[PDB]
Amino acid sequence: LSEEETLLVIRRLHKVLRPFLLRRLKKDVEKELPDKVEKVVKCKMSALQ
Amino acid sequence: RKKREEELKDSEINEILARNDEEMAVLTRMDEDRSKKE
Repeated sequence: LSEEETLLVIRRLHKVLRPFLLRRLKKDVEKELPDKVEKVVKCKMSALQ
Repeated sequence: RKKREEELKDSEINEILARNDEEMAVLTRMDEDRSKKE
């Protein structure tokens, strides 16, 4: 399903949308990005709530 | 995909806001009131 749908048609999307979209990164131009800064945490609840 | 299918102590909360070994020590002064609590 990745071959038929995802590999074929998005390569057709990349074939068409090539000279329209332009995306570079902060690390491509600087490397001053400190970390993969996104982290996650968990919390609890109270039994009355 | 494995994520598809605690931290009450100070140290795991210290691990977030530190990003280094230096800030790990300065959050121990907040361990005598929050965790110890007289």
